[PDB]
Amino acid sequence: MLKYIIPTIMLMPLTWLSKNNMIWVNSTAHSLLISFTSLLLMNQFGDNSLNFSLLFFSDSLSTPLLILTMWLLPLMLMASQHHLSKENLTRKKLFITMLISLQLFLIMTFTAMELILFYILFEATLVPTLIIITRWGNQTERLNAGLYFLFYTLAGSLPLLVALIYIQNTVGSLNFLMLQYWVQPVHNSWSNVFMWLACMMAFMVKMPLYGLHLWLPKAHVEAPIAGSMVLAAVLLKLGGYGMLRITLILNPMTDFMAYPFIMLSLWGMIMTSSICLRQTDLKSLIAYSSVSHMALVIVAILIQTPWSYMGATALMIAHGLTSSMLFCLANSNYERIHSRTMILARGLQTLLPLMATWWLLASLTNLALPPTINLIGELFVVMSTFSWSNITIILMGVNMVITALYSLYMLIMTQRGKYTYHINNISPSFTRENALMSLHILPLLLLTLNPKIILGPLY
Amino acid sequence: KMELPDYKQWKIEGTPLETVQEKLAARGLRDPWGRNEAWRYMGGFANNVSFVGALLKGFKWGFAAFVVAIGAEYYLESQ
Amino acid sequence: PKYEASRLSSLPTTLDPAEYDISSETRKAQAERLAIRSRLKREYQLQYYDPSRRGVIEDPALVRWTYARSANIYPNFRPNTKTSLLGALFGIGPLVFWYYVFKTDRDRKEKLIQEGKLDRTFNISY
Amino acid sequence: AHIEPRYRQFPQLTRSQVIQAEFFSATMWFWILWRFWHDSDAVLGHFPYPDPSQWTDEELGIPPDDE
Amino acid sequence: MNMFSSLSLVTLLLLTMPIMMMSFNTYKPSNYPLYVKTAISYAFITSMIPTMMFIH
Amino acid sequence: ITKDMLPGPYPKTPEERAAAAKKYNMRVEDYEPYPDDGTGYGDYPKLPDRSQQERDPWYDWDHPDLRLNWGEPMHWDLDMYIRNRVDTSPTPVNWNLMCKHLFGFVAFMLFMFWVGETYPAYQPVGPKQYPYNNLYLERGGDPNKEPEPVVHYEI
Amino acid sequence: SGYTPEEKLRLQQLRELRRRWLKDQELSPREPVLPPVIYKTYRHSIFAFTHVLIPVWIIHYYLKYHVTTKPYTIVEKKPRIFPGDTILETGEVIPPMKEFPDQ
Amino acid sequence: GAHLARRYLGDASVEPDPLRMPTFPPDYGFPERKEREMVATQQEMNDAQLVLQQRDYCAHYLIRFLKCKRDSFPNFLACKHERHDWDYCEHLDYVKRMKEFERERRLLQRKKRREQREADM
Amino acid sequence: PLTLEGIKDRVLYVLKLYDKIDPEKLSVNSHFMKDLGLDSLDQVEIIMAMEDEFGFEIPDIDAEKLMCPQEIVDYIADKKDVYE
Amino acid sequence: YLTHQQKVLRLYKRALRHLESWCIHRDKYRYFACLLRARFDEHKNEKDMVKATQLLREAEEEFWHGQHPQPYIFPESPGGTSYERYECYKVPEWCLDDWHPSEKAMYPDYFAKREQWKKLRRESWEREVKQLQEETPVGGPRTEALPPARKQGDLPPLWWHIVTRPRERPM
Ligand SMILES: CCCCCCCCCCCCO[C@@H]1O[C@H](CO)[C@@H](O[C@H]2O[C@H](CO)[C@@H](O)[C@H](O)[C@H]2O)[C@H](O)[C@H]1O
Ligand SMILES: CCCCCCCCCCCCO[C@@H]1O[C@H](CO)[C@@H](O[C@H]2O[C@H](CO)[C@@H](O)[C@H](O)[C@H]2O)[C@H](O)[C@H]1O
Ligand SMILES: CCCCCCCCCCCCO[C@@H]1O[C@H](CO)[C@@H](O[C@H]2O[C@H](CO)[C@@H](O)[C@H](O)[C@H]2O)[C@H](O)[C@H]1O
Ligand SMILES: CCCCCCCCCCCCO[C@@H]1O[C@H](CO)[C@@H](O[C@H]2O[C@H](CO)[C@@H](O)[C@H](O)[C@H]2O)[C@H](O)[C@H]1O
Ligand SMILES: CCCCCCCCCCCCO[C@@H]1O[C@H](CO)[C@@H](O[C@H]2O[C@H](CO)[C@@H](O)[C@H](O)[C@H]2O)[C@H](O)[C@H]1O
Ligand SMILES: *C(=O)CCCCCCCCCCCCC
Repeated sequence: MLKYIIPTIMLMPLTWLSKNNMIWVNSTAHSLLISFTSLLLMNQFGDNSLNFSLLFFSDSLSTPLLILTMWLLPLMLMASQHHLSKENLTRKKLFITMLISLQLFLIMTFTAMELILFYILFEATLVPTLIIITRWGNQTERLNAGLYFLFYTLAGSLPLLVALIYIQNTVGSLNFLMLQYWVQPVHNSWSNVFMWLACMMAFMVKMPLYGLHLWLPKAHVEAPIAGSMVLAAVLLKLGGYGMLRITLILNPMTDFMAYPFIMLSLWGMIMTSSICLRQTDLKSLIAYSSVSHMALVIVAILIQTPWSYMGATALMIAHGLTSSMLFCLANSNYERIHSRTMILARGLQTLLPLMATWWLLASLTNLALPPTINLIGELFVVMSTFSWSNITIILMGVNMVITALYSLYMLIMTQRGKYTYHINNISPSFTRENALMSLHILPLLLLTLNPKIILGPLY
Repeated sequence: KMELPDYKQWKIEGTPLETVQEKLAARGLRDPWGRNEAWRYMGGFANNVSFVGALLKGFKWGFAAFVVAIGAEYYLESQ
Repeated sequence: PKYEASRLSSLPTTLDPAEYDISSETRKAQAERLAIRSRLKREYQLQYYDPSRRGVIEDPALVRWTYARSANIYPNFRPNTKTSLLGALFGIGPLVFWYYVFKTDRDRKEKLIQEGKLDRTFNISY
Repeated sequence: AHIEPRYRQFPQLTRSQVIQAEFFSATMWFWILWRFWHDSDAVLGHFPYPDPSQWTDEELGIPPDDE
Repeated sequence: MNMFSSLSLVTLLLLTMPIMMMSFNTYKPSNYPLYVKTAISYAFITSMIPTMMFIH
Repeated sequence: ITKDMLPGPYPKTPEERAAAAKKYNMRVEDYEPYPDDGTGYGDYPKLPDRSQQERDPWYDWDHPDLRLNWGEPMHWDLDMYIRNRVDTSPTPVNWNLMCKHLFGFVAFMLFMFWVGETYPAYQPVGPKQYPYNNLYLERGGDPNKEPEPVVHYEI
Repeated sequence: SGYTPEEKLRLQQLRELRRRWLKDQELSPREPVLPPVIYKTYRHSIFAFTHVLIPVWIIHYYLKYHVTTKPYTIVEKKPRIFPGDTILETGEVIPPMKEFPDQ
Repeated sequence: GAHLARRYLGDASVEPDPLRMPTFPPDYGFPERKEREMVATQQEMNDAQLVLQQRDYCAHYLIRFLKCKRDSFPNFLACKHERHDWDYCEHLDYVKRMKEFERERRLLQRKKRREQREADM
Repeated sequence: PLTLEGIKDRVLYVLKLYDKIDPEKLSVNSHFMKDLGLDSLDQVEIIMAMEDEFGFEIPDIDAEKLMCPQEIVDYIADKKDVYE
Repeated sequence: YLTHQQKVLRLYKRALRHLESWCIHRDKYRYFACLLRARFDEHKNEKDMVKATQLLREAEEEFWHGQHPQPYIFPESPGGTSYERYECYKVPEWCLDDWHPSEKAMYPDYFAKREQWKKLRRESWEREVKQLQEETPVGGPRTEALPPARKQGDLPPLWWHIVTRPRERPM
């Protein structure tokens, strides 16, 4: 992985040694080059994973997450350079360095072979993310969003540290390849119940699990655009990625330990989908929509079937591109009217025709129109949970209905109707904004042509 | 630019608006907007077909074209 | 037959007994309400028609609404009988209901499989 | 245009619309008459419907009561 | 089989072509509606060939 | 927008009530908060629970699509009462009577369908007859076994 | 229930302005200033060549040399065989049916 | 029509059951009863690919009609006589079913009438 | 494609087929009450006849103010963007 | 808000439109419209306000009973089939300010005349604001009514968005 870690590190000196007016041009160009080289990770074999060294490995789960991670960095830079135009040079460079260090921690997190190395990098992501929200967020509530984000995570992550260290003493190793061969069954007992909870609660907060989700709408409403993009596209998937790995060593206890969390997710998805119908804040609506989408991922990971694990991987990738695109769409309005209220600016299709097309495609992916990978992943989970229990099709089906209702409510409210009379600063869409939207949707729709590369190791 | 037909030609006499004028006159009442509706009862609008007549549109020629056809079919049926 | 108003079908204004009876006190209130409306309309129009204004006319009414619908709720929330009873009847009850629905269904199906009575002849995708 | 609007008067018509309308109306009535002359069975039934009460007990194989 | 399966697929491909042209590869806004109508008419003709083979 | 122009806690004294009414651009006699349960309404006014569809369409609204004026207090559930959602307009038929007639019609149909299923219509004919042991082989019967011979006679 | 003297005057003043604004929406003669049967058959022959012939060549090549070279990609319902038919491949003749009774 | 009023509104013990008929032996009151003759063989109906519901005692007329249709293409107004012959064979097949219903009814009536003779005695 | 004179021509045409109005006294400026002797119930019927004529609704608040043929012409012209 | 006379005349207009929805045919409508007029004429000269208000309330109850459940609506009226049909084509005039120079170059004459209107709007603004200030009661405006221009060369205060509003058929 050094062929990705080192060039990522080199982006830091490139930014700092760039001419004053070239920090955005240079960092975007070379972060796009790194993204290009990340396709070499697609050398995945049918039986064995791609095991580089004693530290890093890549398989069909981490590969799409890595390619999404390295793709987001250039997008985040394009999305951030407008509202940062008045910032002084040193602070712009510092902002870019936080984004680069986040990519460094993320690519290492997804390929770490040892679970304690995964833990340290999984926690290292907190620092740059917290700094981005609290330093470059816009409103007073960003300080409280930083604290809720920090302490929710640590509240669950510290028990995980104790459980992982305990596992290493008992088993002798935390190397994931070794755990595949040395794993032993977990027998029922109160000690193993809390070991299960310690192993999983940290990842549940990251998803976030319904009930532990209140930090997420706070973080999004206060975060800058790049903060929201990485939070929604990638950081939430750390929890799903961690669960997909740690569940290996929790069988068969997961058979009954899963039940309370499946009920929270199955009912939570309906509650959070219905909440989206009444949200007044556009960023808060999209943040609540992610909770509904990740409720599916939690259920898929917990029921532990080949179809559900493939659906989870497709859903995690599809949601990342879609949710990030929705934030970028909402932000483009915000940079004009400087408000997040959904009802403030209406009928925008009359004033920004092409931008209204991006809104349509993002909405269509959000409600999982076939054959988008949003639908492929969601359909696979529905197929697998029906076999788990036929009754679940009622909840899954109802959630499909509510999801279409709130996705199109968002589209109809902002794009259709009559434009607000007194809003007269809706300037035409910039090339930067249109390119930013197209760099989300185009890769998303292309992936429909070759879904196998985002279906994970169970494919 | 547009030419409006003379307004004096609109008279209720000889139309069902005259029947209303007699039914109202019995009660002491009178209808002041009668001539405003008279165009709908005169001219090319004076006489419209009944429902049966609307269905039988084209029956006369469809019948003649049919009497010939069966007549021709019978003639060939004897050759 | 009198009109029977409902939550989703308001009483027609023309059938409201209040409207036809207008006292001087009521007419005073109606004038006072029109004074507020006119004052706000002028304050809006002097910005709306300003030729040099490019941007959004901030509406404190809209700001108050979005603020109330989120930020102002917890500070004015009190845990009494009503809040806990609603809080527990719709925040933990559904989870219990679904747990028993799904646990009962899965236990029934697990028993059938273990006796070989559930038909899974062609079932090799899960 | 070729057809100008009128006020309170029957509209101006073209020959083409009137003749084409009459052709397809007479075409319909010829088609119904022609089809009926040949395929009245499609309307009135294709085969006779027997009256079961007119079937003897010999052919139905009903034995006499004293048996 | 070679004529049946080929014509049955050209009907569907023919319908997509006005959509693809609208990516400005060859753009004729002057009478796009006439273009779309013409494509439907040709698709109708080419679909009647496999229909006739089925009826036969 | 200052803190004094934002929603606050439930108004306890008449002086606070007068301040709330002025803050929300309402007459003090018209202003009325939600009940001081623990539901978190604060001092936000409780306005009539009416659809925006019920509002006069001819008046020159500042927001003609919403039928709102700039500065006027928004109903707590304004987003539910937009013209695309819940309508509360008066109806030509009483709400209770509509529910009776709709329910009665559906209930009667369901009953009659049960009757029709219990006493079905059919023609006076015996079963349709098929050759070769009621098409035993065609229907998928096992060739090796022997079906019971189905025999149909002339009549 | 009529206009007041000041309502009449304002309405008249806005009327004059509104009609002058509408008149100014008419385009001048030069606007827009733009930057610098056998025909029927020809236009229909070229449409058939590029929208039917070329696609059918592409599809036929695709089906003949790429799709039908793989098993079970194009599967046909086998032809119906009736009594008295002759099979082309083998030359076999299907027998006629048992003789019908009168009816 | 009429038969449904008798069963649902009148005596139903003397009325045929469409779902259980016949309930009397096919040789009851029928000395030497002949079997129905199938003209088309199983292989002929299998190769003609007849829909299973069409593989009845009139299948030979349907096979002959289907062959004519293919041979007469594109003339789709031909094969009228072949089609009618199949239609007529199906009409007689239906009339036979009508007789089985009437036979069952009269045997049910004869039986109940015989029980009263026994019930009276 | 209405014109200012066209609207006036039809507004007077309708009023000349109204039996309560003398067709010779009627002019564009005739006040319906002061000059033609009609009442407020008559005025409602006139406005309804103008809505039928031009096929669009004049709301009551606006309709109650149209007290002469010229005012109706000005209202219709303004509503339909007629400037010539 | 509405006087007694206003309420009666609105009821008369409303009743006739619903009556017409029932009658459909013109000769039938003319007959029953004259009977309905004669019912309003029976109490035209009723001078007792309490008696008159009683008649109005009962008439409104009688209207509600006999109203058409599906009255005719003019197509462009609120609730009509063409209501707001053309809103999507109504683009505000300020959008032209954001046009690219190559786009404006295609309409040199229109955009020259647009500059004059913007010039007229700029020069008139201060007088409109001044006039509104000096004619508004101390407490604030009591009604939404606006004044005309008083001097030659002055434009009526707050005219731009009325005068330059989109055309009713903007395309
Ligand atoms: C004993 C071991 C020590 C190892 C040290 C190895 C590196 C030593 C580097 C010394 C030269 C640094 O040069 C110094 O830094 C920057 C970066 O070029 C220069 O100037 C810089 O200005 C701006 C941003 O700062 C940019 O246009 C660009 O980055 C550069 O031109 C300074 O004008 C120069 O004074
Ligand atoms: C479930 C596992 C994770 C649980 C983690 C929970 C630990 C606490 C995390 C957030 C810590 C934030 O620290 C503090 O929290 C309280 C409320 O919680 C905030 O308090 C906020 O709400 C209170 C009342 O509700 C106000 O009086 C206060 O003005 C406001 O700041 C503080 O502003 C914040 O400084
Ligand atoms: C969101 C929160 C989710 C919380 C989920 C809570 C899960 C609850 C799991 C209950 C099962 C716990 O694990 C269970 O504990 C009991 C002791 O009580 C253990 O019992 C063990 O010790 C007892 C001592 O009395 C013996 O009698 C018993 O024979 C032995 O099995 C079981 O070995 C184990 O099956
Ligand atoms: C994967 C299969 C892809 C097959 C690729 C085949 C490539 C053939 C390139 C042909 C390019 C035609 O490009 C497109 O054709 C239409 C019709 O012909 C033309 O359109 C023009 O002709 C039509 C005729 O009905 C009229 O609407 C009008 O005269 C005009 O629009 C334009 O020229 C262009 O819009
Ligand atoms: C071919 C179609 C076949 C299916 C036809 C089905 C029609 C069946 C309709 C059943 C529903 C009838 O429902 C019934 O209506 C009448 C009429 O108001 C109501 O009758 C009652 O309400 C009215 C109105 O308030 C009052 O005058 C009085 O209280 C009473 O008459 C009953 O309260 C209701 O129960
Ligand atoms: C005799 O074959 C009757 C055929 C069906 C008649 C349907 C007409 C309407 C309902 C009457 C059916 C009788 C139900 C017992």
